[PDB]
Amino acid sequence: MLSGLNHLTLAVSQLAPSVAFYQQLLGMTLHARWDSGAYLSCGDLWLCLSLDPQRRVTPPEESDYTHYAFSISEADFASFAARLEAAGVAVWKLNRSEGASHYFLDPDGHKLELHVGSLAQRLAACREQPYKGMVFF
Amino acid sequence: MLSGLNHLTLAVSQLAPSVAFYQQLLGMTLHARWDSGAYLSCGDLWLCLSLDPQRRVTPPEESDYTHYAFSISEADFASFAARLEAAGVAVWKLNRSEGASHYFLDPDGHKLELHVGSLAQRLAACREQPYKGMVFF
Ligand SMILES: *Sc1ncccc1C(=N)N
Ligand SMILES: [Mn+2]
Ligand SMILES: [Mn+2]
Repeated sequence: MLSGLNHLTLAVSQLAPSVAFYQQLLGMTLHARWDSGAYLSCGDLWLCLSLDPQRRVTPPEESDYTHYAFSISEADFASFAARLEAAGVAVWKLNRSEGASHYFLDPDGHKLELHVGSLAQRLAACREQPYKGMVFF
Repeated sequence: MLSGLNHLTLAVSQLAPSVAFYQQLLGMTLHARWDSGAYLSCGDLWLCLSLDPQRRVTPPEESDYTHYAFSISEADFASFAARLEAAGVAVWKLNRSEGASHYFLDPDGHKLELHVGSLAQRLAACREQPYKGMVFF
């Protein structure tokens, strides 16, 4: 029986700028770094950065919608999004925001998101404004 | 401040086989589906499948090391891996690292993993035999 996410591993092209991004800019906790990777945490999330020469810096128009969203509180959302824009972080665009969300890219073009709200909250909101063809179980 | 992972979204090329894989084969809970996506949960993981015409069915040799690991207990690991092998799920790597891991592909070539063990367990193993260049914080 699967019980949740154990870890998320991102391939990165250059280790030092990626550690800097996740630790200095996003505030994650750095536990360990070595010649080919790093271990960070963000609450319960175990994040591994893995140096991979096969990682390409990929423009958002030519990668698919696979993305990783991090939780932030309603009180902190706007000020955190503002700090990312002030730091020059690149954005990516989608037809429609998933509620209160900010979409941004990491140095290698991984698609990230800040989002306020849980699954239960999204289900309740979607009952009032459903996607086309939506069915609830 | 970020508090954890909010959700993981995977781009899929065909919704029905992806729902069958995550719900029926992997045992995740299906909460809602619509014409272009689905919401599932796996413990405290919120997984979104999003139908994306940009998604290519990608061979493992053509994608990088980015991958997503799910938690499972040691007691359940072998029988779960046997289930995947009976269903014909492809393996993209052999484990050679701390602890039990099984590395398998989704129908679109997303790289998945079953892993037993926590970050703390990994850090303790690394303190005993640190990787090349390893520094702890
Ligand atoms: S599912 C949903 N919930 C709340 C607001 C908008 C939407 C939507 N895009 N249908
Ligand atoms: Mn999202
Ligand atoms: Mn892994």
